[PDB]
Amino acid sequence: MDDLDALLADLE
Amino acid sequence: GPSDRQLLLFYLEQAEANLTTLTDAVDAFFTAVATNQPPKIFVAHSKFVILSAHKLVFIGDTLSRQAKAADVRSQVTHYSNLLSDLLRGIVATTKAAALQYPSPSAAQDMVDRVKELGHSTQQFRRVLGQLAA
Repeated sequence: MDDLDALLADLE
Repeated sequence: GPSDRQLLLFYLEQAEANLTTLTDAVDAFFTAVATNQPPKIFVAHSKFVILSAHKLVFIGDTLSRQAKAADVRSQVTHYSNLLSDLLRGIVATTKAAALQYPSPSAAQDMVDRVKELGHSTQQFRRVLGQLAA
């Protein structure tokens, strides 16, 4: 499981 | 076992609730793509899909860590890993659809990963119900 903040950050 | 069954019934209920939010986010995402919305729109909707599906990954993570039965741990860890893999796939294809916009093929790749996520999350929930029975 990945950190959600990091997944979102990569689309931001 | 008693503690596993109770844990599974509880998180089945949580999964069902989160699956509602996910279905709304996936629907909204598909609609964005079907009305040819630009990256500022479909990238936002991608993030909504990822955030809402991540709730299910987290449930899988929480369940897998606390379940006693080897087969329960195995199945839920499988789906947690699978969903996590698909979330990275959605980040990858979304970026590619934006970088190459407008590209019908890039968009269809993104749409396909999101469809696969929808299917796999429904399957995860089905399996929880089966495990809880």
